[PDB]
Amino acid sequence: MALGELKDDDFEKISELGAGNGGVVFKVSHKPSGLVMARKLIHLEIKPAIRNQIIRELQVLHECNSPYIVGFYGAFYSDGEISICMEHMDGGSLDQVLKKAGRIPEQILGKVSIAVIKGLTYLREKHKIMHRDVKPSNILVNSRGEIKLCDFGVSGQLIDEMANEFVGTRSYMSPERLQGTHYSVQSDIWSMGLSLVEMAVGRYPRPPMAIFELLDYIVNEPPPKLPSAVFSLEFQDFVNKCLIKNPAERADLKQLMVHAFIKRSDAEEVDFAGWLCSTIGL
Ligand SMILES: Nc1ncnc2c1ncn2[C@@H]1O[C@H](COP(=O)(O)OP(=O)(O)CP(=O)(O)O)[C@@H](O)[C@H]1O
Ligand SMILES: NCC1(O)CN(C(=O)c2ccc(F)c(F)c2Nc2ccc(I)cc2F)C1
Ligand SMILES: [Mg+2]
Repeated sequence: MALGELKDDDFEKISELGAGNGGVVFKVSHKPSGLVMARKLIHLEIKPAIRNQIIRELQVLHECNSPYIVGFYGAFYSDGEISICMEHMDGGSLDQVLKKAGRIPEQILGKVSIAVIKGLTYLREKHKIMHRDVKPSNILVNSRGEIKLCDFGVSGQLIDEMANEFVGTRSYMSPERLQGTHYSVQSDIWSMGLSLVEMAVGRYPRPPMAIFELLDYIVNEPPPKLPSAVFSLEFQDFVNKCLIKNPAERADLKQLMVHAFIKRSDAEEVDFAGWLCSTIGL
């Protein structure tokens, strides 16, 4: 195989890229091959049987080949930590982008939407993987203006081991999934919807309120909306279609791929690489 034997000593740290909900991310050098990578270290306390079942499940990522999906190099265990090794995105994520930008403009978000719709389609049609955690920190970008999905639930055991340590981004869960309902394809679309609204307006799109209240609000109250004067009705409509509370009525990826917002967006000439670089100092 291309790399075959990944181990801690090969890798040399260039920078920490930061920490999330159970992992820390480094920009590495892979000394032997000359590859620049992102290496996510997820600390767990697990049997060596389950630690090897996770690593074997992860190897399915070798098969994920898409310009809309962050590329995988390998997965290994060393000194208390599972390593996921992946293509390095020099734009970081949209959540980082949003913190620097304040608000991400609708035209860039039409381009975000397309890549996401296409990433999710690929994962589902090729590999039968739902993402399970769509949110701006898991949408990555680079100086070539590429936009890619990371952190999707490839390994059912890493899912399992992840869940029964941490609660996660319950703020991103669909009403149905908060009511207990098992994960659905229709849940990734809800979260795509909410992600776009949040990047559009510059902040998590619900009234502020203690966490437990939020969860009941989501199931009980109606879904978020864009403000109607400062966004196109195309973008408005697109967003509302992803955020129907009934999963039977929510739009699917197919229907979303042909929406007027997307048709419009695709034909636009947006220099997102240029924007990103003036924006974040690349
Ligand atoms: N392939 C990659 N290239 C560059 N930066 C990356 C990267 N993957 C992750 N990062 C950055 O590292 C940081 C940590 O990622 P991580 O997935 O740990 O947390 P997060 O910020 O997405 C919350 P969560 O843990 O729920 O996903 C994030 O800022 C992310 O943007
Ligand atoms: N906060 C919860 C999360 O958002 C779920 N996270 C993961 O890192 C993750 C979880 C399950 C899984 F199978 C992975 F492969 C995961 N990682 C993963 C999946 C695909 C790629 I490419 C790169 C990756 F690191 C963080
Ligand atoms: Mg993440």
